[PDB]
Amino acid sequence: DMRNELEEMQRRADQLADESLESTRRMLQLVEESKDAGIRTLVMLDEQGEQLERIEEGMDQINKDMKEAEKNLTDLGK
Amino acid sequence: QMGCKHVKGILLYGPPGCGKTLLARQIGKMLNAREPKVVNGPEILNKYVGESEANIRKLFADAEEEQRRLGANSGLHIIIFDE
Ligand SMILES: Nc1ncnc2c1ncn2[C@@H]1O[C@H](COP(=O)(O)OP(=O)(O)O)[C@@H](O)[C@H]1O
Repeated sequence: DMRNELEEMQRRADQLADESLESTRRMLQLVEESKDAGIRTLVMLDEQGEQLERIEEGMDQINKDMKEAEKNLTDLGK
Repeated sequence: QMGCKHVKGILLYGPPGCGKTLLARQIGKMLNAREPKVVNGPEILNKYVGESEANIRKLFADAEEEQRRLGANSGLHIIIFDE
């Protein structure tokens, strides 16, 4: 009558982490810095676009003025 | 053509130390069989339910699988029981 039976106990392997808290924090800090740099680039790019738009009008005005002056001088000369 | 099956086992008896395992191994090696499985009777017993039967059952798995795969063109497997 040496017929034995058993029961079982369970253990849980550690969840997936303990490497997600050293590279993670550095990743977040770098992401924040990149976000700030992107915001600054946004602002600078908008300012540059405004300045180019401003330049356009003066360019067109000088072109028109020179063309009209040349035509007038030619007309009077002949 | 005759339709005759092969003998399935033999028994060897005599005084100890007279060369029975030698003869068994030589018979196995001569027929181009695979490496034999040598077992000892007293070492199979266990004190849990369903453990000795598992040990007895585990020796035929390779032959079963090989026959299920290759059908009638399989090799020859040998099992040796001591004591
Ligand atoms: N007929 C024999 N010729 C040569 N050596 C033998 C012979 N019988 C036994 N021996 C020697 O005895 C050893 C042990 O024999 P063994 O095979 O253990 O016998 P048994 O199975 O009867 O216990 C062998 O390895 C071998 O060295």
